[PDB]
Amino acid sequence: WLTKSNLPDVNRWEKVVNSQRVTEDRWALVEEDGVMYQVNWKMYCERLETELQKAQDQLPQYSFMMKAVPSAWKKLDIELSVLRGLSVREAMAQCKLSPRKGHMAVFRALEVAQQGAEGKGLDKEHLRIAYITCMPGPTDKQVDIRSRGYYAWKTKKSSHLLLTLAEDPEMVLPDRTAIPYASLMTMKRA
Amino acid sequence: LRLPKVKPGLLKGIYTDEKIDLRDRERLELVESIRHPKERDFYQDHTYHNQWIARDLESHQKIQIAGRYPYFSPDYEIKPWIWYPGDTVEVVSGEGAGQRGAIIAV
Amino acid sequence: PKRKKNPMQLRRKTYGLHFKERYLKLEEWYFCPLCAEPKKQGEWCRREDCRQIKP
Amino acid sequence: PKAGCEEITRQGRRVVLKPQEYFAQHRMQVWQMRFKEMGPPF
Amino acid sequence: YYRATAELDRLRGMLRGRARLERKVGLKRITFLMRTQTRYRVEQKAHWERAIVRKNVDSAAHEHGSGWQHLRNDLARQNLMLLPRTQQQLAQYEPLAFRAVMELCASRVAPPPPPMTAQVPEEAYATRPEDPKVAHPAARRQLEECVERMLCTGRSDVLQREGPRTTQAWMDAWKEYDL
Amino acid sequence: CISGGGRGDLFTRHASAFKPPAFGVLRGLTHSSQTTHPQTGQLRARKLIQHAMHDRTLSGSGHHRTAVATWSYLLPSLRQNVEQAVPDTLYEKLLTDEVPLTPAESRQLADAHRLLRFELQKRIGLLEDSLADAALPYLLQWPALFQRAWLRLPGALVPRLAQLTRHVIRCVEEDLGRLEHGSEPREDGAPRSRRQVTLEAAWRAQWASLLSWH
Amino acid sequence: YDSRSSGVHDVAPRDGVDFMYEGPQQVLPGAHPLPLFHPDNSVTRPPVSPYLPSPQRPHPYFTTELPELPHFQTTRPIVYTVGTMKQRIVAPVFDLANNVTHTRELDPFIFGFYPETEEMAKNLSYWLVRCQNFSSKWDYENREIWRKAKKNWPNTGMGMARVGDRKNHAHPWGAHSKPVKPWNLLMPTMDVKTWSKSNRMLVTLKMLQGKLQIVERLTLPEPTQEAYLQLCRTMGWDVRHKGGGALFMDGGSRLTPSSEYDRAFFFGSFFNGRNKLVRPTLLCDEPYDYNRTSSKARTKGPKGQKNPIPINRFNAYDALTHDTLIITEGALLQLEDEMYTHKLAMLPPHIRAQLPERGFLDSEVLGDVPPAL
Amino acid sequence: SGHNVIKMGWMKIGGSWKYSRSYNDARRGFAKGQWQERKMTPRFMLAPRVSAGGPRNRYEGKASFSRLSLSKLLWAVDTGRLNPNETITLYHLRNAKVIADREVVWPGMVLLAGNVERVPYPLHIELQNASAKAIQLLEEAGGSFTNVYMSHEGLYQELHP
RNA sequence: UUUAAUCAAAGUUAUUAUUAAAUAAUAUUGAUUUUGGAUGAAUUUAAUUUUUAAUUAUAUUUUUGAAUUUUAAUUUUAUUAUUUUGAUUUAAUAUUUUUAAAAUAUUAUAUAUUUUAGAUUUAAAUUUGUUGUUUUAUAUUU
RNA sequence: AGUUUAAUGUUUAAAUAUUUAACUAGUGAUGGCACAGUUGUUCUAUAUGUACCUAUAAAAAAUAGUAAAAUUAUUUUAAUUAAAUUAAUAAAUAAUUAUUAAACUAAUUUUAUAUUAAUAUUAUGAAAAAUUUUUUUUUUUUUUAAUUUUU
RNA sequence: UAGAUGUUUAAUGUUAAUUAAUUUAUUAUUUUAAUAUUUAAUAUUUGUUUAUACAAAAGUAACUUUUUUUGAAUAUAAAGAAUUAUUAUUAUAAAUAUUAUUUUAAAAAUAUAAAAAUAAAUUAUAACAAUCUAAAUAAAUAAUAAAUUAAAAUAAAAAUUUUAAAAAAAAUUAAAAAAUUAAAAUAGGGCAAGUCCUACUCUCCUUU
RNA sequence: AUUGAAAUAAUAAAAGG
Repeated sequence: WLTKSNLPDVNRWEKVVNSQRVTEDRWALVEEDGVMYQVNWKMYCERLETELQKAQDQLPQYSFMMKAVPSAWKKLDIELSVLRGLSVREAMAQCKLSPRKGHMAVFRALEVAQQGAEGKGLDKEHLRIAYITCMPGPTDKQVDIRSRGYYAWKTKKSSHLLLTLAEDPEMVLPDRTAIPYASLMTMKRA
Repeated sequence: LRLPKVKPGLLKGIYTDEKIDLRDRERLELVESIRHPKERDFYQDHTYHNQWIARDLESHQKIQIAGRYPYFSPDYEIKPWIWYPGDTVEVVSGEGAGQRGAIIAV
Repeated sequence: PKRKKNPMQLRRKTYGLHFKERYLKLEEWYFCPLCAEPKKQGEWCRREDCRQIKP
Repeated sequence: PKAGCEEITRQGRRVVLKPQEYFAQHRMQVWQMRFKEMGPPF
Repeated sequence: YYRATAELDRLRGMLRGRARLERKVGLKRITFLMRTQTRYRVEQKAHWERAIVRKNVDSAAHEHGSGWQHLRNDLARQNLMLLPRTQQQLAQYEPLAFRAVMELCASRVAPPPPPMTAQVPEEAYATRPEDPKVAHPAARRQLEECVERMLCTGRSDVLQREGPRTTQAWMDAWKEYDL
Repeated sequence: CISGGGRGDLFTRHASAFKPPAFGVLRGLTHSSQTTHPQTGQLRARKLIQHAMHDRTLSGSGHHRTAVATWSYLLPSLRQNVEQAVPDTLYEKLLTDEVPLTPAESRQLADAHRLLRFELQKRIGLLEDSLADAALPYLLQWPALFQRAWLRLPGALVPRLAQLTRHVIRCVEEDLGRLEHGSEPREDGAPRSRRQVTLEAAWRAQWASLLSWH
Repeated sequence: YDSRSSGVHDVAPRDGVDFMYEGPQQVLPGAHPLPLFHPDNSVTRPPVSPYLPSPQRPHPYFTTELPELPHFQTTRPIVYTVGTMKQRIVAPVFDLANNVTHTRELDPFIFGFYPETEEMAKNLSYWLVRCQNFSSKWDYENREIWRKAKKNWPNTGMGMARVGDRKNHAHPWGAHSKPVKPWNLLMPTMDVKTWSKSNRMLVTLKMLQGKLQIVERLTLPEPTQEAYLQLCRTMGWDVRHKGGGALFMDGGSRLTPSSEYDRAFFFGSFFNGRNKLVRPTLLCDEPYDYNRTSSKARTKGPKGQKNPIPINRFNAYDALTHDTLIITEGALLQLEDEMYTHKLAMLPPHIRAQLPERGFLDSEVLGDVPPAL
Repeated sequence: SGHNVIKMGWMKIGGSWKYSRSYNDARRGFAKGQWQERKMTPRFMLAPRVSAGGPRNRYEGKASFSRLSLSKLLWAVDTGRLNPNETITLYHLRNAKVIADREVVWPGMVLLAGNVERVPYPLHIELQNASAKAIQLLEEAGGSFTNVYMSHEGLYQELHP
């Protein structure tokens, strides 16, 4: 098969009428009141390419998949189940304190996927994580020279990090401004 | 040929609004720092085998490079050359089948 | 090993506390009233103020 | 052979028609002197 | 051979974490389950489910001082002809009808007499003369037997009983088509 | 999404979404008998199957789903349909000149004719609801659509397009009759009615422009 | 089976092509109470015949001299045999101007041999195997793989399988021990008995169906392809690639028979459609095979007859993939000549002894008759 | 499309092979040939062979004619293949297709009169060594017979004149 | 804010190709750049044996201990082979693949079909005094 | 600080490593050159000849003729299940199961009964004494169903 | 329900004579070569501090513009155990350069290593001390039919017992031990034949 | 009749305890 040669124009549809290779219009069996009437298959797809693309863009989210995060996925998942449900104000805050690389991976992605949403017209405050998944990614392979002439192949696994920041207005947050008491003996010196 | 084909992100299902590939060159400082300082990777500057040997390409690599530059075949031109600047020619098939316009360059 | 582990058995590892007390825990934090960044109580900045008084 | 590989890239031997056997091998000389088959067919 | 792996691959949806995932290990399971349903259905399901019923009609007989040990022998003595699943339907939905039975088998009522054999009528022997006009003596009685049994069944208003109102005239419905 | 568009969407899965015979059939297999005779089509052995299939569109059982039912979406959506399936080059030669375009462009005029009869038949039930809270800025393009599709503007759709088009017409003149004696829409933030003069004048202008057309 | 219990037909009609059932008073397209895979009426595959084939009239042709156009006789006198039709077969020959010049008897031996399927099968079964590229059916063997000769590992101490010199069909580089090379295959033999007899029962079926038509001449007035395609429009030979096409046995005119074609027609006979052109004979050469015992072990090509039937003869695959048969009257004479000495030796003695009386055995060599055309 | 498992019958492909041991022997062409019978010695080892050549050793020169029935001849002269006017020889028989050419090997033929008692028309035949009663039959009918016994090249120089 | 804890993964991914294999009787001093280099022996592969030469039968016969059949028409065409039709026809056809989707039964332990119970040798081969031998299989696709 | 041995190591820093254990005092020797597999060296160990002396390399067939192991196709339409055995001048059949075919009569209910031929198939293994429990391996779904009493 | 007394596949299936809904009956348990698990929350990695000589063969992943000679031509860095690994590859010349890689805040077994007693350096010592965490990063290995289990008692089969049966009541998790489970019908005596062995008088085809 | 022998100390394969 070759779309450049086995299908010259996808808007057409070649037939054989009276042993003549004729190429009529391509249609689709779209729906009606209870009948099925054929409409232009290039027009039927200009809607979906737009009515869907114009459906999503007016959905208060920011879908953002970062491919090839350099870490195994089985270890990356366990440290994304913590962030599931956390608000972005308290996910960038709890990724910046944990030690694991998987959190440094998310934070850098949760920043690029945070400023990108600003140019998309979403507030920085009421942003709240909605979906954050982990798919296995492409792998590398080091040779692992071992003893007695044996060897193996250390595979350096990577992963993908698909993330979507929903927006909820009524997202009220727990107080994190509260200075401890022992630190409020800042009265001394001031 | 059976079901409609729309933007590859809408009916496929994984709809992202901004895909980021980290294996690019621009994002090098973003990945080369994410990994630990304890993850040492040797051969940063020199390779092990001799790389100034001449080697072929991957199978899939030629397949891409043969379709881009097909005229490298012997006598790719059209055996008589009948198309010249200023000719009065109309298209026949493909995109916009049937428009008329004079050649300006060949 | 003596056999392979079915999935309901690799999840069995995640029931006990030694797994949840190593991965699935969130730290209490707060903004240093001066250093302006999140912090845990006890560990302090390097700034001569964030270090003389101990927010 | 899959499509093309070092086992088919190169060229081992090639094989041609097999010669037959003697047409009447199975009437071995050792019987043509011991016995004589008699009677009508069947 | 033929593992029936086409059919038994749709079933792999309703299995647990391993048989649902891997096609091989799912077949050895779903073909082990399906081979034991059909093994339990044709072999052991009867003798078990057939005793949860002889326990329900029995337990419903103890509430009347009798039991299956006695009820079983006297549902047959009276020719009642009730499947042992039917007696459980009555004991649970029509509790009175069951009780009504349990009173019958305990009653001293004569069970119906065994069905009779074939009796030769007297008229079979009664020597027939050389008379061609009149019918045989045995048919004039056997036919009467058939038309009485024909009218006793149902309450068919035979055209609001437009057919011969009495029997000796119904046997003469052959003269109705003579001129 | 199985069944495609329950109410809103145009897309569906009919006679071109096949039946895949080689896979572990996901759900609704209440009984194991459902391998040789799944007997879907039965309504109860179908709601079990149809629900757990390709997500009954919900974005994720709490994720944000789209607001398609409102006149603020359907009608500026229908703007882009005819503004694409009929580019202005067809609109100019139709609106200005009465001369025949060509057979080709007459097909592109009829190719989109029965493309309005689709997005209407799908999203008509939605149009009537948000008609209540529909706004005049959006109640004013409902006649301005069927022009670029070249249709004279004035159950089956015809019964319901009439009553709706009659329903909107009054609500437009009401508002236009509500404008001549217009109360104070904002005594604050814009107590001076600027941009409201020309924009609502051109409305009254462009409203009666289509009337002779329609 | 009976899986896929739903999702086949969308529950709605199409726009303007679906019709519900009115009732049993009207008739649908295609309906017929007989199982027909190629359903044809007298408009799509119109038989070129006087009558229409029927169970009443044994064949769609004249069985008696119609007196409004001259009557020609066959060249050789006709004797009826086992499979013959036992009735006259008078077939109106045509002219290149799409006319009916004269009517002519047809020899019952060739054109009236009632067909049988258990023999036209042997014609088709022979073709479907003879018409077959053998040299393409070439696969490698175990001993053409070019691998090491030694066992690729000591069979015992290694945690592997007991295998040596892995070049076998289990592996993605090996090949079948007994693979399919060309010379292993079969070119079946086919004698003159079962070739003629099969073929003569195919030009009869082509009559009983009514797709037979004798033509005076098949010459084009000029060697172009226009004169060919124009000759088919006037004479009515649907020869488009999809519609059923003609089969052209060619033998020149009645007075000028010629076993080879006409350079005018031959050159115009080439057109990418459902047209064929075959040699004007049904008999074929006697089958021989020299390499019968793999003696010449350098040979390529199937076992069996080394004298195969050439593709341009009349077979049973193009006897049916081309519906109309178009014989020329020159071709007729050659059929009656070459089959003559064949039908005579296929008679009982008591009947073969009456032929010298009925003018069957007038020997052009003993001068007892002027030489035949 | 089945496997003739011996002592078990036709079996499906993909079926059970547990009981096809001796079948995997027959396919490999490996022949035991009932050789476990060491105890009972066959007629093979105990059969004195006469005739260092053999019982019917067809050494070169052995005059073994191919039998031609006489009734096959008298059936081809009234069928009409043979013209009884002429001296019927081996050339006609081959050309009249009375007898095939695979029958004729040196020395040519032999005329045998079995289940034939009379020959009505006179007949003159050239064959190699007809039998006694075959001769007497032809001689009794007015016709005659001769014994044209000849070397090989005599047969060829005659059958292909 | 409460979640008692648990419980699920079904059925789709771009953008680029014309290569292999057999077949064809019309070439040929070794495939991978400029010898010696003193003007000379470097650069030598020759010899009557089934050999890059490749054989139309079933008889007879050597010890029947396995062996096996003769010009076909004599310079006539079974010949060692490719080309200004992607050479021709047949047969075969692939990654870089990089792609990826959802809260029903339990909650004091016996295994799927949701009335809650009941029901359980993993297969194949192997073992014909061991059916129950003591081998094999992680799974997926080819 | 060069010489015949013992623990650790146990895919080990090594496809033999570190320490333990048994004697000889370079005016005669680290390779120059040299040897080669139906055989070299040979201080004669059937030790060693490039990380398995079955040396390595190449090409090949007799090589499980060997309790070898595999041998791709559901829904079917005929049966049996341990039986056989004589080395060797003129005595009716080996037996099994299998494939393919064949014929009803002195010979009873108006019962019942798988006999014959052709071909395919011969290895499933007892030693003493005594002597002249039972029918199950295999089920189309709904019902139906006769073998239970303690010391 | 349903042909029948049960082991040699059903097909014009988008007519390999078709062109818009084929929704194609299709998959070999194991010997194949690719991927994916499980061992794996893992083993091993972890770089804050030492004492400097020259040749050759050895490589050439390799660059060079910058001073080779007063010779014309030529050439001036780099390894080998698979490695950037247990390592002064040392034929030679040598003697005061701080001349530039080693994480960790716990506990046991082990492993190295260590004050006191039944004239020498020794003991044994399985005794203090001393070194060897964890978490973070990185990640391999052999192994894998699966279980619905698996505590514990207790009888049942040419049998050796994997199961099954009665009777019980057996909870997660991490860690550490190895009691049980996953690595040969064998060791020792007493006999008899056989191969190995020697020896020739008589045996066979040796060739030299 | 047609090679004849040797605890041939060790191996192998058997039985027997």
